[PDB]
Amino acid sequence: HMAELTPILPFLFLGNEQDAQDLDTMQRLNIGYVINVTTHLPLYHYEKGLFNYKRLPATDSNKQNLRQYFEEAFEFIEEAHQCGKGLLIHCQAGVSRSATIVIAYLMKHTRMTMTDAYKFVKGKRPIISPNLNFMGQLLEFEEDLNNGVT
Ligand SMILES: CC(C)(C)C(=O)CSc1ncc2c(n1)-c1cccnc1CC2
Repeated sequence: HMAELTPILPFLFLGNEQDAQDLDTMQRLNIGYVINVTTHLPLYHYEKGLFNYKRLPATDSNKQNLRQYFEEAFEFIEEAHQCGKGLLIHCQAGVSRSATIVIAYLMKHTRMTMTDAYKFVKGKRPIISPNLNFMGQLLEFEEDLNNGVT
């Protein structure tokens, strides 16, 4: 597999589970942190002691709450940021879970509207599968940011 570790920001990369298995590319991009946004995929390289792994144990379903993990993900992204290392956030094909988290990060920490952040991510990673539940959670999150509640 030819991994596509999509650079959203200089240190923030988006990919699927085949991308997350490409050890050589991950090391070449100075990635030091991995967020696995799934309940069931391996921490593929855990036993090599190369990356700081975090699991956000979410399914790609119409009932899954991802909003509950946003702040945890943001803190870990800021750790990689301040450490000068890259972070890969991934789930499965179509990246619905990991792209939602990236979009939320852009909204809160780079002052983007939800629509602009979605279009920004889709401009770099053209295939993003729909999850209407996650769309609604981004919309509630946008409303909360605009009301100063988060
Ligand atoms: C939530 C997630 C990122 C997994 C997706 O569902 C991607 S697919 C898709 N399809 C149609 C729309 C949107 N996303 C969408 C998302 C955010 C803001 N505005 C839109 C406009 C309609």
